Amino acid sequence: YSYVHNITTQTNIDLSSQQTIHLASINGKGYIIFLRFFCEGSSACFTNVKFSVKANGLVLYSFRYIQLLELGQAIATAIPSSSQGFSTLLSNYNVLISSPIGTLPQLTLYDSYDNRYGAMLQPAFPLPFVNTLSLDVDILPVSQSSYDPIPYSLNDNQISTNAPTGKGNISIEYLLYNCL
Amino acid sequence: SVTQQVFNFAVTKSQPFGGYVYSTNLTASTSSAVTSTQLTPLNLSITLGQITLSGNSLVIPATQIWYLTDAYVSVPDYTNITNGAEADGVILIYKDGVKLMLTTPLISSMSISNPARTHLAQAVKYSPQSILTMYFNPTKPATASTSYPNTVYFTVVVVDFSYAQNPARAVVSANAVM
Amino acid sequence: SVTQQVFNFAVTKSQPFGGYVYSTNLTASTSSAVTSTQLTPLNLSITLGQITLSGNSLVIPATQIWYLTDAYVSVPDYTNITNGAEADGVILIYKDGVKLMLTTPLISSMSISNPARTHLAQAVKYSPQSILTMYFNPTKPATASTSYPNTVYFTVVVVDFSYAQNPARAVVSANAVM
Amino acid sequence: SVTQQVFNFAVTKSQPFGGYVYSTNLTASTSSAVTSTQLTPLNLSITLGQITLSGNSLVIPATQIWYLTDAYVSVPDYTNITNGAEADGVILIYKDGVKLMLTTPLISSMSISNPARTHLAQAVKYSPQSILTMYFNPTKPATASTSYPNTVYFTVVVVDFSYAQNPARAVVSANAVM
Amino acid sequence: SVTQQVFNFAVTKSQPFGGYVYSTNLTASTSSAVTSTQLTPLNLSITLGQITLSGNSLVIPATQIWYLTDAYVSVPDYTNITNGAEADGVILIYKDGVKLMLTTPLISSMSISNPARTHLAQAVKYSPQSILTMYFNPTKPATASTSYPNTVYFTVVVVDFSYAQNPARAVVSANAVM
Amino acid sequence: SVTQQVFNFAVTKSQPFGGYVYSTNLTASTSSAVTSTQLTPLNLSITLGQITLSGNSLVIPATQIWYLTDAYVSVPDYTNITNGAEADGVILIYKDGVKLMLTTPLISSMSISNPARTHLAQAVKYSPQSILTMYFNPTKPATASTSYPNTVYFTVVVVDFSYAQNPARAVVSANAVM
Amino acid sequence: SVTQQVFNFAVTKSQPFGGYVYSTNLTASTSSAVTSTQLTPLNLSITLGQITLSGNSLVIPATQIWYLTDAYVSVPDYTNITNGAEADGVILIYKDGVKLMLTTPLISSMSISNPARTHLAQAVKYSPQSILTMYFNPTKPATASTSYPNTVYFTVVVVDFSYAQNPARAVVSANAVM
Repeated sequence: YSYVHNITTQTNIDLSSQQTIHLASINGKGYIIFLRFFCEGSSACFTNVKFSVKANGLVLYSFRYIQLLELGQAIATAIPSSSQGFSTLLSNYNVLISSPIGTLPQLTLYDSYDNRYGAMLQPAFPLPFVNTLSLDVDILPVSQSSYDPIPYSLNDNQISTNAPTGKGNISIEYLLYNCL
Repeated sequence: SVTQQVFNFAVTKSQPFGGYVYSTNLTASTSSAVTSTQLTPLNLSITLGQITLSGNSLVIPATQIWYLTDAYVSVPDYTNITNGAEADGVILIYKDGVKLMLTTPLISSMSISNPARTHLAQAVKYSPQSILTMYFNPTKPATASTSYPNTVYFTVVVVDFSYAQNPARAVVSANAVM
Repeated sequence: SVTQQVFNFAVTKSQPFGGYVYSTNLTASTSSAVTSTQLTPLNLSITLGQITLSGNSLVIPATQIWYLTDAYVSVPDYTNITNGAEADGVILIYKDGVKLMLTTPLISSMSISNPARTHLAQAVKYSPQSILTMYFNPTKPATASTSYPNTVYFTVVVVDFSYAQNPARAVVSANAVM
Repeated sequence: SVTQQVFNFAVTKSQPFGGYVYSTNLTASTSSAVTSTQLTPLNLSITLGQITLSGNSLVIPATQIWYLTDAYVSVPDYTNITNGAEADGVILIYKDGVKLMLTTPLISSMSISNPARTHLAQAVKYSPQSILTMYFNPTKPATASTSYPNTVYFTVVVVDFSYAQNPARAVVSANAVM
Repeated sequence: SVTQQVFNFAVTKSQPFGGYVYSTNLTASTSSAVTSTQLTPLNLSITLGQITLSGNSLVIPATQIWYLTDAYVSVPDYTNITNGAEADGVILIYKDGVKLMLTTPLISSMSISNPARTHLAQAVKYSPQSILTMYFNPTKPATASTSYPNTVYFTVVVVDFSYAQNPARAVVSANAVM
Repeated sequence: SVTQQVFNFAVTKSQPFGGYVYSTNLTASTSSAVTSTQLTPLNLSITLGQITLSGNSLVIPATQIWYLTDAYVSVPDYTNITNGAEADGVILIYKDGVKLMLTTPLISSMSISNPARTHLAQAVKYSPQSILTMYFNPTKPATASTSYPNTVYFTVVVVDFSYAQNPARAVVSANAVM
Repeated sequence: SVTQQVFNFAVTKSQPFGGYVYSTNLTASTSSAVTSTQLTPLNLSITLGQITLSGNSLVIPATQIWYLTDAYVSVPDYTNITNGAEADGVILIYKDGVKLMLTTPLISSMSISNPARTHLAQAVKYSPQSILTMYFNPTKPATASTSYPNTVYFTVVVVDFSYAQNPARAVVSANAVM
């Protein structure tokens, strides 16, 4: 067996309507051990980019950053009732950091000033994958205003008409333990 | 100078299976005036059907075996490298994202006006689906004002198998012999 | 020494069947100031009996085997390319309109004023009667005013069987032996 | 082709034991405008996994075998030497701090633009972990104002064993034969 | 080395019959500043004894076999070509005035200073009595004032048989063999 | 390039009879600025005896076997050829005042600054007493005012036999095998 | 690639007896501005332990075998020769004082700034102790004021035996097989 540690990149991405980008692909059996997902560029990293991790064609993970914040996998907050919810959170705070993870991913880095976003993932036991492991990024522009974060299927391609846009660059770090 | 030996190695070995050998042009270009650290050039290949594979990290299609053989730098770049208008350095050639396979010897020495133009040591094989990635490691970076991005062209020999009797069941049997 | 290898290969293979092997200069001229998109070049070949086979999409005569071996660009073109008077780019070489066989690497870099001119990958053969069409795919087009057409000279080895005692079937019979 | 004989030697010997061969570029740069006496250049290689072995006296990793095959000097450095802006001299190549193994013939003479450039004398094998250090003994030092540091590139063919089955007994059985 | 294989073949084959193999230089000179159309260049061959067989259509005498091996152009000739001070074009090489065998690839391109100089296609054998003649077909002719004539150098291998015995029997036996 | 093979050939062959093999430098120089026609260069060879053999028509001494190998032309001569301050042309090499054995390829094109410096075809043997004489046949003679004489340096391999038991008997056995 | 052929030949024959093959630099310098006649240059070689063997006529140490394989002349010496600030000429290579081994062809013509500089004729071997001495026989002496002494660099392949089992008489066993 051997460790496989790598960083894959796409350095100039249009965050426009309905693109599908295939970042990296790994052959062979192994165990997922550590994952990190990063986006930089305009603020359109936060809402429009959906990360996906598949093993043998079967979907393991699929998420966004605003899905990780709005479904509570982020820094623990508590908002007074005389507010507008999350619209009062992202409008007032610039940088949000949160360290402890477990198996499900967490929004570890929110940086609206420097405009860097990131999430991490550490399984509590090594997650096996048999045939291939694939990493995908889907650009689906959806505004912050509604988005309906409670999921109803895996393949929900939801968009809006006044979503923010721009250019940005997307990186994924992974550490696996493959076979020979 | 290694292209003519790997070409006849492709025309002899692939023809019992059906083998359609041709050459295409690959372009690597780091954007926006590298001046400090290790940069990432944007790959760009041009295959048959007006298919422009772009961005980083090209994937070889499922019926082809590529061969990255040679490289050269044009004269309007080489007059800028010696004037310090763009960075010198080498280009690292990766296969499957972790394995480093070659290093291009000092792209100012790959100019088309050097009477001793340096070539590559050996051409690198790229099987069906396998990620090709490159990086630019600058030694003597750009110091002058109004700098320019780098551009280093390559040369790919493609061994196609789509026009045999079977596109999939035959390429995976010539991949073992080449 | 790539022309002399395929010339000497032809004059020992087509010699027991009778073959008049000679050299010919081919011209490929994209007309009237290519400025935006993909163009089509006017071919021009001057065979033995002073007849100039012209126009786009040359049909090869039925008793000959052609070998397109080299490519170069004259010096007054290279002054016009780098000064933006005529367009740069590559050249695609077909056969019967479907089979793509080469891509010439950036005709500004195939110039003869440089001492390390780049070459083709392999001398491309061409059977008895079979359509030869070319195309010009411009990158960084002509920018300055008072532009000029492009012209890229080739070099073709023509094996000829017309003066033997045998029809256009013995030409293709001694074609597949090669 | 002295690198191409080393490259053919490593891929035949280290292949039955399981073994990865590639080439990289090592950059030895004497710092800050040598004008008086013997100095020491800072070696800086870029190995496989994004790592940068910098500083004097590079120690080889415990799973890699190196081969110092060739050396040259870039053309903007050769312009500065003959104009007297940076120093000439020899470069001594040591192993384990004890053996003097080679002495490069006068680094102004090995510029890459000359086809009649004298190369390194012989390809030097460097075992797993063992000190590689270099010294720069100048003659005709730098005289002109606004002087520049020196930079001499080297070509290293690197054999790697990090993807074998049992790499403890894979290295020490392949290092003995090769 | 295309003259050396022809030379060693002539030395080996003509030795048992008695034969004197040596090498000379031939000068093809298109006089008086070609400006419009197809001209005829003056041949001048220097045999043993400052004979200088001059003028058009040199007849090979009945004891010798000539081998037109290589062709080049001088460096001020290349400079006057690329400045438009003398005309560019091709040179057609005939046997007995009817049979075309070779066309020189654009005599601007075969300058002796470039290492990437394109050679002649093949060494043309001229048997006993037989008429060598050449023609100069110009493309992009001379434009500047004070234009110069054209001069193209050839390298001939002459295999003489006059000193051996009765030279006619030796000539027919050697020309049957080689 | 041929001087290293005939040197090793002379060492291995003159050893069973006993003999020096070494090298010297032969200077041919046409006097006083040739502008018209066939001129005779003044040879000047100096051997180990500090004995100068000058003038035309040098005689090989009775215990030596010479070998004329290569030639070169220095840079202030080639600066004057390209300005027309001295003549171009070839140099004919005779033996015994009768035979003609080589014709050197265009003395401008073997200048030491041409990156494709051309060498001679094969080394010329010279037995005991024989007359080495040269003749300079100018093409493109000197046209500019204040012209300069020509100078072409040669390289001679000298096989002396003076230290054998009987040197006059040793050479006539070694001239047969060499 | 001539020094790398005798280097590889030395390590093949010193391998069964033990031997420490390495390359150094010998620097021959004529003192104080030669202007009239034949002078004597003072050799200066560098062996392992910072040992500077100076003075005329270096004596080979008792357990080493030397190989003089290369010579070159630096660029500030070549710009002083052509300016007439130091003398041109040749250099004689003597063994034991008695034998003449070589003569370097006209040291200005083996400068390193010329892309096709001339070479020596052979690598002269040197046994356990022999008196290696040199002599500089000048032509076209120093004419301009403020003249400079000559400096001509060499390259020695040194075969030490001092780290074998007995470097007194194992060195005389490998002297015969080489």
